[PDB]
Amino acid sequence: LVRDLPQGFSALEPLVDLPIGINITRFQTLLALHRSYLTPGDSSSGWTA
Amino acid sequence: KKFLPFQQFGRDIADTTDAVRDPQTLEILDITPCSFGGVSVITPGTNTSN
Ligand SMILES: *[C@@H]1O[C@H](CO)[C@@H](O)[C@H](O)[C@H]1NC(C)=O
Ligand SMILES: *[C@@H]1O[C@H](CO)[C@@H](O)[C@H](O)[C@H]1NC(C)=O
Repeated sequence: LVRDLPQGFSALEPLVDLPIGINITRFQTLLALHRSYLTPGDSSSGWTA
Repeated sequence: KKFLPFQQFGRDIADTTDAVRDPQTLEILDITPCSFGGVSVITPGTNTSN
């Protein structure tokens, strides 16, 4: 029942260290398309707006 | 003590490592300094006795 970031403290344990050795300046987020790009529904085709 | 999967060493209040994880086995064991203390010597007086 909290829309935004909750109030509290949770520590982030390390997950992984990649020796990628590359240069990073920008990033993007990958999303899952449940609806159809060919035929967009009027509503409810996606996930609750 | 329980070590998180990324954790290897342990510490207390100084640089010396209190606990440690073996490389060969995941088990962790703590370290304590080899015994030390001041040897104070008592005597009743060399005049009185040896
Ligand atoms: C990374 O690329 C930027 C250009 O987008 C450049 O200015 C920067 O020097 C590069 N850094 C490294 C470590 O290659
Ligand atoms: C030890 O002390 C006594 C006095 O208490 C003295 O008479 C005696 O000569 C002393 N002995 C030595 C070896 O110093």
